[PDB]
Amino acid sequence: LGHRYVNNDKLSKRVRKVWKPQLFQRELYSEILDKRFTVTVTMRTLDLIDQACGFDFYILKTPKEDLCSKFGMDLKRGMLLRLAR
Amino acid sequence: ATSVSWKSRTKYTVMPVKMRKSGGRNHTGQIQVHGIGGGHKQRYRMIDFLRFRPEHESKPGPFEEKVIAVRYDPCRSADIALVAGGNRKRWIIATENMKAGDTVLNSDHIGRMAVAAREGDAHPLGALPVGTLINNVESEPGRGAQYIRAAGTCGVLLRKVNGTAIIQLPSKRQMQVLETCIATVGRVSNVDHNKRVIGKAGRNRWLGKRPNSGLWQRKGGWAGRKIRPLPPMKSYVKLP
Amino acid sequence: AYEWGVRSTRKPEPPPLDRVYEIPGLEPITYAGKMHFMPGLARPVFPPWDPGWTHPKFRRLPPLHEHPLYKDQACYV
Amino acid sequence: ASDEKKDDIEKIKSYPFMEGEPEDDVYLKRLYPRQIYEVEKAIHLLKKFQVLDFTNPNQGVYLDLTLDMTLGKKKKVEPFASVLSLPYPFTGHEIKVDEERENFLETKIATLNMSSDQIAANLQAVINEVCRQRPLNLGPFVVRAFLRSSTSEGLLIKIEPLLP
Amino acid sequence: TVIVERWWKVPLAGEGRKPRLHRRHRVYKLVEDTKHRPKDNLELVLTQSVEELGVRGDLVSVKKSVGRNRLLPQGLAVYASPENKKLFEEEKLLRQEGKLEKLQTKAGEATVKFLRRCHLEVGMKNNVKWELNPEIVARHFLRNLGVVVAPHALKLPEEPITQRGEYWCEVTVNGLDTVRVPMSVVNFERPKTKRYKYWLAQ
RNA sequence: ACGAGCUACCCAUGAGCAGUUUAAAAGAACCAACUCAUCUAUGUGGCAAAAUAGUGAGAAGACUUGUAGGUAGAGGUGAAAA
RNA sequence: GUUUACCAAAAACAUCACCUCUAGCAUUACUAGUAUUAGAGGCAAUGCCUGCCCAGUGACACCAGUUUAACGGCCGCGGUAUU
RNA sequence: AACUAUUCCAAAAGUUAAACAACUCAACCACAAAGGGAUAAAACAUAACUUAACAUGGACUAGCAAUUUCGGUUGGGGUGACC
RNA sequence: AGUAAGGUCAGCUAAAUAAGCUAUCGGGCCCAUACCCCGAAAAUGUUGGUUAUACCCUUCCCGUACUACCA
Ligand SMILES: [K+]
Ligand SMILES: [K+]
Ligand SMILES: [K+]
Ligand SMILES: [K+]
Ligand SMILES: [K+]
Ligand SMILES: [K+]
Ligand SMILES: [Mg+2]
Ligand SMILES: [Mg+2]
Ligand SMILES: [Mg+2]
Ligand SMILES: [Mg+2]
Ligand SMILES: [Mg+2]
Ligand SMILES: [Mg+2]
Ligand SMILES: [Mg+2]
Ligand SMILES: [Mg+2]
Ligand SMILES: [Mg+2]
Ligand SMILES: [Mg+2]
Ligand SMILES: [Mg+2]
Ligand SMILES: [Mg+2]
Ligand SMILES: [Mg+2]
Ligand SMILES: [Mg+2]
Ligand SMILES: [Mg+2]
Ligand SMILES: [Mg+2]
Ligand SMILES: [Mg+2]
Ligand SMILES: [Mg+2]
Ligand SMILES: [Mg+2]
Ligand SMILES: [Mg+2]
Ligand SMILES: [Mg+2]
Ligand SMILES: [Mg+2]
Ligand SMILES: [Mg+2]
Ligand SMILES: [Mg+2]
Ligand SMILES: [Mg+2]
Ligand SMILES: [Mg+2]
Ligand SMILES: [Mg+2]
Ligand SMILES: [Mg+2]
Ligand SMILES: [Mg+2]
Ligand SMILES: [Mg+2]
Ligand SMILES: [Mg+2]
Ligand SMILES: [Mg+2]
Ligand SMILES: [Mg+2]
Repeated sequence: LGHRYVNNDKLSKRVRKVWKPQLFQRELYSEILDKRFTVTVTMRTLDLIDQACGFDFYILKTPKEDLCSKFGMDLKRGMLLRLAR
Repeated sequence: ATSVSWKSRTKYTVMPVKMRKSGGRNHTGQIQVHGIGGGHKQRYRMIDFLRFRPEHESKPGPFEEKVIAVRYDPCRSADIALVAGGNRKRWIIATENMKAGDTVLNSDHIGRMAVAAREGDAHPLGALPVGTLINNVESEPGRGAQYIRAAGTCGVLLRKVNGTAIIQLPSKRQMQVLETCIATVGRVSNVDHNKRVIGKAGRNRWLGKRPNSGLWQRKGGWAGRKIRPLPPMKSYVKLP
Repeated sequence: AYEWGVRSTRKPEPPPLDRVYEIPGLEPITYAGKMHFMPGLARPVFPPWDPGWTHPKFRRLPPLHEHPLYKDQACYV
Repeated sequence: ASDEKKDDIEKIKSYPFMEGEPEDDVYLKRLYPRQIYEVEKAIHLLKKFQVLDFTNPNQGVYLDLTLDMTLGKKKKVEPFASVLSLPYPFTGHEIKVDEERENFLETKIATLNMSSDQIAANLQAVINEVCRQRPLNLGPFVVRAFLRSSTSEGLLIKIEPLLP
Repeated sequence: TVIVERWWKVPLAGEGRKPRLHRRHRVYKLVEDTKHRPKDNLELVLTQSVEELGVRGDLVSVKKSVGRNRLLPQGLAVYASPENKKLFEEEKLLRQEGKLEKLQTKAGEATVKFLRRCHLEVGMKNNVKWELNPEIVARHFLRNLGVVVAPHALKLPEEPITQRGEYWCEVTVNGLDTVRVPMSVVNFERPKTKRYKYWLAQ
């Protein structure tokens, strides 16, 4: 959420502008839970999955501040309890 | 406040059902369509558009029904006729010359040579002759009749190619449809509905039309006699 | 065909379950302990109500085939 | 010089090429790039192909040269016809030019039965002859070479060492 | 994902304190959008040989969309993690020590697939006597089928051929997979004449 | 933020129109209840922040009317009088 | 018939009629309808009529072009039959 | 600007892929064709096309609409004139 | 009143390279006239200034045109 200048000129009109991420519908597979979740994911999330070399690695390596999703924390907590138990 | 639509009945019944007018107000409560409201109270008759509907799935063969009476329907501009067969009754749109004590045949068997076209029979477009007048056109198999239901409106079949029928709508626009769709042969009743003359302003209020607004709007560029080529044929056949 | 139901008039379907119930081997945290709604807590799923003692007026109507005189043959009255 | 032909010169330069026979004994020409480069091997192979595809021993080798006769300056140079007699003429020959001006020339070199050394000597003379039209060093004049016989396909000659 | 920066400078706060944000600090400008960049490729390790990609235990930099949709979900490939690479590298050592790979290279597998369904036209000219030898047969692969065949790889049925007919040729790639391709010896024709007579007419 | 208990329009649910003239319950005709408010005179801090007296137009319809619900100010509503 | 409740009740608006324009169709308006239908407008019953003009503008076609019951337009100077 | 509608590009999803204009003038071959006098390379280092419903970023057109002003002197202002 | 604005052969137009059409004058064709063919003549409203002139400006004159409003 923010403002912008038309024509990228300072002396121009000030305009309210909202930028929204492009959402995609994908289903992901987790080895720890062996269940498929249809989760609204973004292209950045998929890149982070490949960067961590695994969907479970992405959840278990990224901290809370990086994830910013209650579903992710519950997904981590479900798998974290699975390993400990 | 959100309102509730009066279309809450779930089971089909031949008896008239209660009807509540809208007046152009949407569910929110604001005017969306002007010039509607303040009409005479009306009751709605449950009209069965799907001509071919067996009573039970045990015997899917063609069945023949009998016409009891032809009544006047306040909702639509045509005349509906009560039709009974087996253990149920149905309200279907009457053709030009349907009367009491008449027998109507409903069938779907696509025969190779032909089938004689009667004034009330409903046959699939694959069996009708080339030069046949039809109404209550079914756009897709099993969807039901949607097109050509106004008073006096009749479409004419044009040709059947590669197992597909092409018809002419009342708007003189060709339409392509699978030949297995059910259609009714004839012209819709109340032919002289177009020739009816309204004698006074009050009769418009009785029908349920409110007078137009008095604001004087200068004509824009949209006005004027426009000559435009006919749009291309609309086809509902999904080519694989 | 043209079914005579209307989406708005028909009873709405139950809301989708929360994501917590989809995670295997994870006990959800619900507000059923405080017996009142609270935002941020998962919606409980309760078993169908089973009154120990049947009440004549307030019980659900018995099925038609439960009647002793129910017969498969269709008789016309 | 038009940009349309500049793209074509870029495309032909971008075609992959590898040296030597790959590890696989049998492989598709689609999968692996051109391999045959040596002039001496190419001339012997054409004579070999005459044995493999039994025909007359005498064959006119109509060499195809993908000469870069453009991109000297922003304005293209015009085609010409330089005539120079080869040291081993076959039984002054004009250097024809493409009708479509697609930067390829088809000029006969010598007969198949001629020795490889003489044919290679004729090839070197042709390289100097075609470059005589634009001897400037600003831009390359030869891109690819394809030596084909009457009953054989061309081979990607490693013409880069023979340019000077 | 969009990337923006503020038009107006923000005053500093160097003691680990949150800086003051004003209304004029909300004015952003789009400097770059991540979706418009030329996207890269994804390297994956194949756990099963693909029809057009590499073989079991190979490194392929396939397109990013393909890996996420058909390769990884179906198990044909796994992530090319540094720990994952050495497992296949160690796995290769066991087979190649005793020559037990029998998997061919990335192109080698495609050679087997193409040769499984192919027919070679061995055009010979009857004006001069011709005898078929493995060197001659390999020539027709390059011209007709576009196949480069090593002279020793071909194993003819050892029967001399002097007339047109139908025969069979044995083709072996890397000494591991043996392919028996049909052989069709017909009268030779000039491709310029052949394509004019048949392709142009029909 | 709060307002459609006045008013503009609409959705529900109710309730009124006697006599007279005509094959007529015909947006016909005479005239009350009823509803509007043409003309003039009183009134002008008045009985009244728009009324009283006389006189008028419609009065089986595009008519009056009770209860209750809906549309809210960058709008609602309007047989356009901004 | 309707309107400026509280200075204008009218020649204003509406109206039957005629005409132009936009749309081939499903679960909350239009509509539980389907071009003899439904919207966005003009002009005002009936009767006799509604002439000429696509250059400009607008719209359509989205190219040539086509449209005025679309906005709008619909001429000078000089001489000539005794006067 | 937002918003509604039209159109394009990008993102996204999917589909297919290894390619054609001789003519024998001599002359071999019983044919069908052949040889001498050309039978290359290449397709594109990916390319091409399709994509319903939703929907992101960047542009184009139109509708609707937003912000803000409308100079001065003048034998009172406007008009003419002047600075 | 103010402002705007024009004058060109007898007539009407286009250019300032003063042209084109018609009218007028002479001749031919026809029984005669007209049509038609051929040939000739003809002007920049006015004064002054525009290197010098003309299309320009200025003066004079004729005539054309708009506006003259709030109380
Ligand atoms: K009707
Ligand atoms: K209310
Ligand atoms: K009072
Ligand atoms: K009145
Ligand atoms: K026009
Ligand atoms: K004064
Ligand atoms: Mg209706
Ligand atoms: Mg109207
Ligand atoms: Mg009007
Ligand atoms: Mg400090
Ligand atoms: Mg109220
Ligand atoms: Mg009465
Ligand atoms: Mg009356
Ligand atoms: Mg009133
Ligand atoms: Mg009174
Ligand atoms: Mg009075
Ligand atoms: Mg009196
Ligand atoms: Mg009266
Ligand atoms: Mg009256
Ligand atoms: Mg409110
Ligand atoms: Mg408003
Ligand atoms: Mg009103
Ligand atoms: Mg007005
Ligand atoms: Mg006004
Ligand atoms: Mg009146
Ligand atoms: Mg008033
Ligand atoms: Mg009054
Ligand atoms: Mg008429
Ligand atoms: Mg009239
Ligand atoms: Mg009027
Ligand atoms: Mg009038
Ligand atoms: Mg007219
Ligand atoms: Mg035009
Ligand atoms: Mg955008
Ligand atoms: Mg501002
Ligand atoms: Mg001013
Ligand atoms: Mg002033
Ligand atoms: Mg003054
Ligand atoms: Mg002025």
